[PDB]
Amino acid sequence: YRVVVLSFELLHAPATVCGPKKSTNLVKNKCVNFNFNGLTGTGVLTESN
Amino acid sequence: LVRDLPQGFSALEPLVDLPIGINITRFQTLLALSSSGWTA
Repeated sequence: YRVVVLSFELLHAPATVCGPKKSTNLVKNKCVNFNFNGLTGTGVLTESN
Repeated sequence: LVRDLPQGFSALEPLVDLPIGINITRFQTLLALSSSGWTA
């Protein structure tokens, strides 16, 4: 058997490697619940000037 | 202006952050240069 062991070192540095992140389609003019990259809030997402 | 450390206001946009976490106390620069003669 070819054996690969994925061990890890943690808790001694700012974490740098981990899994991917989900992505969904946006929408406008409707009270939704956004989670923009760090910002979890609720409201209407119009466009900007 | 020519030589004086100028008076006037500006800002400093960020370049980069890095996760390093090392013991740091000192720094030296590097200069481009021959030894017994050069042009700069």
